[PDB]
Amino acid sequence: SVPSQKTYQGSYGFRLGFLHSGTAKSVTCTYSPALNKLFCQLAKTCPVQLWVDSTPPPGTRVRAMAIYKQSQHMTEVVRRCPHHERCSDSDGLAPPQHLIRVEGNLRAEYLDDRNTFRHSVVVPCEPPEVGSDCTTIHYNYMCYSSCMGGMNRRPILTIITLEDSSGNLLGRDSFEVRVCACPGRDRRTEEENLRKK
Ligand SMILES: Nc1cc(C(F)(F)F)cc(Br)c1N
Ligand SMILES: [Zn+2]
Repeated sequence: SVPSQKTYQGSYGFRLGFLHSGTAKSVTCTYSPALNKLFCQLAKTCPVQLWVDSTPPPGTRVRAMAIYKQSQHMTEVVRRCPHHERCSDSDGLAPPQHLIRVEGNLRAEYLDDRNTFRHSVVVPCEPPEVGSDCTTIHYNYMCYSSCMGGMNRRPILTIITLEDSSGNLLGRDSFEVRVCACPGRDRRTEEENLRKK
């Protein structure tokens, strides 16, 4: 009915990381630690770091799924709006209905859940690159938060789950997302609203 959003590092110490992109008017993606909220432009690269304390088993995967943040909307499937699901901006792999895409990974798989009808995109863990300390996945959000007939100004969360080869839970993290024209301005505004309040 409703996916859990409880943060869970699990045995491998799984958690997300975000770049420090700032809040200039020109910024296309920016993360607010105080709000735990990502602000991004439509269909632009959102780099999300995946951190672990130890390497999970071969066959481990990382899934992304959106849900509505407000409880009274949480049972509604988050999907692209009636305009964007029809605008033929297919990358050849993502179904046109899916809000969240993975960029530049030919091993990405897109799931329409047969029971819940929710959408998700999942990628397989690969051996850690030599010299690096984390891995980065690049997501795209394919509707504005404001899209009528879709998210319709309702806030969403992205839930990132670390899964074993059967789909069982190994780890979980999450963040709010606003897809908007001016992420820098909106992050500054919402952080100011938080400070005042
Ligand atoms: N090496 C690696 C580690 C992780 C983890 F989520 F475990 F951090 C996710 C991915 Br995708 C890769 N490729
Ligand atoms: Zn839309």
